[PDB]
Amino acid sequence: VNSFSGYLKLTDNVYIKNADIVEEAKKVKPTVVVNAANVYLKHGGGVAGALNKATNNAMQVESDDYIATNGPLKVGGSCVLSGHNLAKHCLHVVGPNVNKGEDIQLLKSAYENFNQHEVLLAPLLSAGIFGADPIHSLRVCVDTVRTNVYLAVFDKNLYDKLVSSFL
Ligand SMILES: Cc1cc(Br)ccc1[C@@H](CC(=O)O)NC(=O)c1ncnc2[nH]ccc12
Repeated sequence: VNSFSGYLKLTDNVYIKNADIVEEAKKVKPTVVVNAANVYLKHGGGVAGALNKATNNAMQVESDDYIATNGPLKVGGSCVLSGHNLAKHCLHVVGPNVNKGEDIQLLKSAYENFNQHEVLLAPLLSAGIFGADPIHSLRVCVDTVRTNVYLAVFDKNLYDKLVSSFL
């Protein structure tokens, strides 16, 4: 039993809710919140910008130190950093950005990172400003993630389409 409330169940292990992931995180304080990161951990916009803003830029400060030490992530890769005031940990996951020409086959590799965590709050990877088809992102999620994932979809119109078209 967990504290995630109001989700629709899509599969044994995948759940979905129309919610602002920022407000959802501040409410549940999950062990892991997933960020839709880029390889430089520059949290300028989209979900990343919103999460970082909610941490008063502390996420960005921590991220800049991470990159200075370790260099950029791989597309499809991830790192675990602090969740600040939002969660215990933030799993920064880099889905392919279609508006950068990056291989969509990398989306499966990106979702595989979720399997290292028993329960996560997450956005749809490569969706939004990353330019991929969110219906496709949801299919890859369900077919790749085996751990318990609670998906927050900010756009109500998109949420209804995802639910109504889900096979
Ligand atoms: C823009 C974008 C970029 C990538 Br990459 C991946 C998903 C998205 C969209 C897709 C959607 O509408 O769900 N989501 C969010 O921006 C989002 N999701 C949940 N809580 C949030 N709070 C503030 C923003 C926010």
